[PDB]
Amino acid sequence: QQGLLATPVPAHARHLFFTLQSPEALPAALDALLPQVDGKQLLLGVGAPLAKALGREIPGLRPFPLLDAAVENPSTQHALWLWLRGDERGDLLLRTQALEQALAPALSLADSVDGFLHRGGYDLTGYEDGTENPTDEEVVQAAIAADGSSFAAFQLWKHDLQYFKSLPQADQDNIIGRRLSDNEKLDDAPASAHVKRTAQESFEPEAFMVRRSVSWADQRGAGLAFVALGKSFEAFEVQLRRMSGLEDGIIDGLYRFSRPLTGGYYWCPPMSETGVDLSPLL
Amino acid sequence: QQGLLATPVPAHARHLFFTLQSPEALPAALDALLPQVDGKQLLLGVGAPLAKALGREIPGLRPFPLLDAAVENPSTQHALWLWLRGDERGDLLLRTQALEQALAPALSLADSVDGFLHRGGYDLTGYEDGTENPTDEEVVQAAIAADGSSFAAFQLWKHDLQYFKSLPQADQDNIIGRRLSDNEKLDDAPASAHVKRTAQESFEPEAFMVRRSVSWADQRGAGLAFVALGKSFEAFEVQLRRMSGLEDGIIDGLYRFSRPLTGGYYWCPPMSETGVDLSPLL
Amino acid sequence: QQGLLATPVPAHARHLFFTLQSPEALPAALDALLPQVDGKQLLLGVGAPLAKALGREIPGLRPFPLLDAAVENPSTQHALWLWLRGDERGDLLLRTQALEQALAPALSLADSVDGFLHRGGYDLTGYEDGTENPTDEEVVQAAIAADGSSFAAFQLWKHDLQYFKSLPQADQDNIIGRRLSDNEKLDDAPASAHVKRTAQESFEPEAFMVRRSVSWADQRGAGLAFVALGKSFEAFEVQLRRMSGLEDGIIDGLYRFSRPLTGGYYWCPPMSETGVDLSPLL
Amino acid sequence: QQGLLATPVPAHARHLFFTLQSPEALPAALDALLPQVDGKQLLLGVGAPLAKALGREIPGLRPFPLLDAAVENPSTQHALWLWLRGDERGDLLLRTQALEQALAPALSLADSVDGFLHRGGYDLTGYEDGTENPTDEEVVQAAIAADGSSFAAFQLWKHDLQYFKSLPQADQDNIIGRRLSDNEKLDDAPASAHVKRTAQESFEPEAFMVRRSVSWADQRGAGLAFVALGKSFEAFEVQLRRMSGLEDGIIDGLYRFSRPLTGGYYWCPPMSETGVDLSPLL
Ligand code: HEM
Ligand code: HEM
Ligand code: HEM
Ligand code: HEM
Repeated sequence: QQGLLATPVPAHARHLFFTLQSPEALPAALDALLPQVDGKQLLLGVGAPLAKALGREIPGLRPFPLLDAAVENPSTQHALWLWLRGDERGDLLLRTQALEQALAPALSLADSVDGFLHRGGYDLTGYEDGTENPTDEEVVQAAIAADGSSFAAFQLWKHDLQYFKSLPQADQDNIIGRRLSDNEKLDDAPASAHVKRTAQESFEPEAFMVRRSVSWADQRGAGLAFVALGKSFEAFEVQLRRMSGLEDGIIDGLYRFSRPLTGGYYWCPPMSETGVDLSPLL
Repeated sequence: QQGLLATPVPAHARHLFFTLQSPEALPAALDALLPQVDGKQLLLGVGAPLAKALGREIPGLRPFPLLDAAVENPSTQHALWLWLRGDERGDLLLRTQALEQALAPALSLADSVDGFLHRGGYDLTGYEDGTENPTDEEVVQAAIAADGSSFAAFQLWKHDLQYFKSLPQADQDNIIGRRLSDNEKLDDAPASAHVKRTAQESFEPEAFMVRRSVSWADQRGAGLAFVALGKSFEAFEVQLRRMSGLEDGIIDGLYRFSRPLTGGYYWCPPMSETGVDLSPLL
Repeated sequence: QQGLLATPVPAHARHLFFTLQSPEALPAALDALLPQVDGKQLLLGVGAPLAKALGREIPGLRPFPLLDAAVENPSTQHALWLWLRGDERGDLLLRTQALEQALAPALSLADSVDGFLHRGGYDLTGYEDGTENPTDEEVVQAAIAADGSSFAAFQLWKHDLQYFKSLPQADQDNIIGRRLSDNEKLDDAPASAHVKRTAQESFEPEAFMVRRSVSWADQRGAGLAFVALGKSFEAFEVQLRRMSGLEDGIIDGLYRFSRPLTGGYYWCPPMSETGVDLSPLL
Repeated sequence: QQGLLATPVPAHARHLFFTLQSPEALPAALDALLPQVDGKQLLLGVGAPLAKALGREIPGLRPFPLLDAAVENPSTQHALWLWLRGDERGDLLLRTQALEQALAPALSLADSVDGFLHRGGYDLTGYEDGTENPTDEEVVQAAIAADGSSFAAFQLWKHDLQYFKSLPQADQDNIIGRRLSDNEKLDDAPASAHVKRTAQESFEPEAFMVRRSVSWADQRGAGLAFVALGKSFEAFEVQLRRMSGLEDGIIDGLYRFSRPLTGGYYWCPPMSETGVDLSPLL
């Protein structure tokens, strides 16, 4: 298993997404990338088109779903995902440039996210995200599968901070479901509150998930880079359909000030005694 | 019917895409937008989430499909599409700013494309696109349905012009399927050639489509804003699955230098005697 | 003389600015650029640092001035200026990419402007700019010097169209100095009106200038790409100091909704019988 | 005196630059800005156009100079400079948005720089900048004037890291003047080496300066946000003219891979017992 759960998470992150355009050059790119995948500073996630391009099908791996709902959750599935973690923001910028060159011409950089951990684990709106994460011994049970693989879901949410912060504090709390002044759950908030929509125990058959989100800021705006780890995509997909109003006509309140710009499913390979284990994909 | 087929197409275009975030303000936005939808200078297309948000389901309208293939065709379905056509590039920039304000706060601008018709109907690579479009009397038959509605598919393709133009002229012709020097079909080009993949008569049960694409240039790069009109999405979707290698393991050659950045299905409402006919959606 | 005065001006323009960073490669770049400088589709202007890097000083050529005033006129002097004119917007985008490669590594692209002529010669605010340009036989007298050279001043003004158009029509007319409804001069507009500040006959010793501005739109916003030709920079510099409030404490009204982002002086070489004449610079 | 010299410098910075466009609203903006200027987390610097707009002239304050040289040092003088320092990158992004709103409509944001201290005080090229800064007791003598004011010079340098790092390590060391492997001065490096050009003791009449630069990364690229404090601009201006080749025809080697994009002079007001002292400007 990689270090998708190590605490504390470094102060900065960098999410890279690549499109496979020259498959004949892929062996040369993998021979220079895999010796660097340590699982702690550089994490790897295989996307559905990369498995499909190699003809081998990975169990549980599939593209980001298409949700015919009243809210827009885009499916921007890419072939490869590189998760860079580190305290030095400049070192992550230098390494992503080195990774971008070593992967060409097989993989072209399709998306990049300059992430940072805001106030140890707070969203830019001030609300502490990650409060209801499973305990340190429940995390491995909920995020890791049998082989040691994890199935991660990424979503780049763009916030309208000027609009959300202009609303009264009661309206902001009813959207999140928690008080900003003390992080206490509003037990009588509307069912459209985010914590009401995503109450992990409210889903009768489904289980929990391990979130590893960070904040971001670009020319595209700012918001939260949502990361959800789990032994399968079932925990995340039942949540997103619940938030989108598919389980019942109630739409999550987050969609009033924030909307996801990207979305993808990526299978995180296990860590063997010799680097990252991509043997099932050969 | 709107003016989706009028010839000649103006020298400039502007494609606007909106996300519905404040549905309570939608009646105020529609009362200022619909009197402007003339069908010739301003065209309208309803997206699946907009029909789903109103509870009324439009026959044939559905989100952009998810294609589990070795190539990436993103599904960036939005709620509303505004197609602006005109010869004055500055007038289209002034009008999109006026449309952006009149639609707030019900609809927020999610995507915008500054389009232009390059050399009367040529792609930036120099290849004449639109040669095999149906004749002027076959267009209405292939693009318009029974009621007068059309089902359009939009895709923002980003070109790597520095890479495509660096290849030898024979390699460039084998990717397109036509000679650049005379627009003649290479009858012995690989089946992965774009004209070989999209031979409208090669699809045994399916029909044709009416393309109305234009070129674009942004900070995101440059390429082709692909527009495909038809009486249904069946003509376009069978083409894209063919290009993606789903019908047979042959992937279109366009994916070696170009990749789509967006993708959406939009139902174009008919034109009654009093403006645009959105009666089925009420 | 080049074609800096040809009427009508093409519907699109492209202004390229280069910084000289590898001077040892300059001879290789000039041998591929000068055979293309026709004066009509591709115009050239030498900047002060390029003349200073070659040790030869051109009479009249100097960097864009520094105006210690209450308004900001930046001095973004570059080494080389390429003025591309043409009706096909896509052809100008393809040619600037070819010019960018042929000039490397001697000259790196420092700035680029995608310009268009709005409504034949109107500013995005609707006001017709170029009404008081000298007549077709006075233009050569006011723009061309003895040898056939012209001294051009470039300024990239960024408009706040949302603010200017929100003001009442009387306030907008008092800023420009002309009525928007009929392009008639407001003889009792404040002296801070743009036409009052730039009345070419109000400058007692100075002469006129020939303007060749176009509109632009970028990720930086939109506005006017101001071009002022003349037999010397004296006509333009006395205007800008007048607008900045240096001649008298009255500041031009344009600075309330627009501000220049760049600024540079460039000497346009004459056209001999064999291409562009850069002989004085050798 | 403000906290322009406090050690250690926080891990992140944010430089904001404003243009005065609505001077009638300036009193309302100052009454909300000055109570926040603490000198440690929020620093303030007055530009020449702001002093000129108020009619009061500050001794020593003048716009960024115009250097007629073979290299381009732009003069992008603005009216107001806000220097935000803090360890939380997200808090600086939230505060710059609050400062941007409280300053409107008097001051519009003209430029913004998201800065970070790379590896405690290293440039993105790996070279330790700030080694030859004056000692902790020489800093106040070299940076602070009689009243407690400081005169700062800002320059946004954009690096070509892909080009500088492609050169051999000996070429990179000859440009900087120090070995990358041990930060030791190359006593026989060319006079065009940056440390050879900027040897603080080589300037016979002039003194030293206190640098407080940080690294940056934007859509414009990446590089160093150069900050030079001093009791006057004489120390910095004699350096820049030396680097530009004005003192002798030797041009600094930094201009081969990096070029400044902005440039401005700003007078830092002293700190009285009641906030920032802007009394001379009234
Ligand atoms: C803009 C996007 C998002 C924001 C601002 C956000 C913010 C928050 C906040 C502040 C909390 C409260 C912390 C806690 O109760 O532990 C929370 C809880 C949670 N969120 Fe999100 N979140 C976002 C996206 C998502 C998405 C898309 C999902 C799932 C598809 C998700 C899943 C969860 C879960 C499972 C919880 C735990 C709540 C509980 O167990 O009671 N989050 N989120
Ligand atoms: C970067 C994207 C694209 C480029 C550069 C491009 C370019 C071209 C060119 C140069 C032709 C030859 C003109 C002709 O034979 O009429 C052509 C034909 C055609 N294209 Fe595309 N195209 C693109 C995307 C698409 C897509 C995504 C589809 C369908 C899903 C499509 C459908 C067609 C069809 C139906 C034809 C007619 C070919 C025939 O009937 O023989 N195009 N395209
Ligand atoms: C945002 C920037 C600018 C805008 C929107 C603008 C717009 C206009 C307009 C609408 C006119 C009236 C047309 C006419 O009277 O011929 C005009 C006139 C003129 N402008 Fe500008 N202009 C700008 C910048 C400048 C600058 C910076 C200068 C000189 C330094 C300049 C020089 C002139 C001159 C000489 C005239 C002729 C007025 C006369 O002779 O009565 N323009 N401008
Ligand atoms: C891209 C821009 C720049 C880079 C990468 C850079 C980098 C460096 C480095 C690595 C050093 C060696 C550290 C040391 O000796 O203390 C240095 C020294 C120095 N730099 Fe820069 N610098 C830049 C811009 C400037 C500018 C524009 C100036 C002045 C106008 C300046 C003034 C100095 C001074 C005074 C020293 C001290 C050298 C000595 O006293 O021996 N720097 N710089």
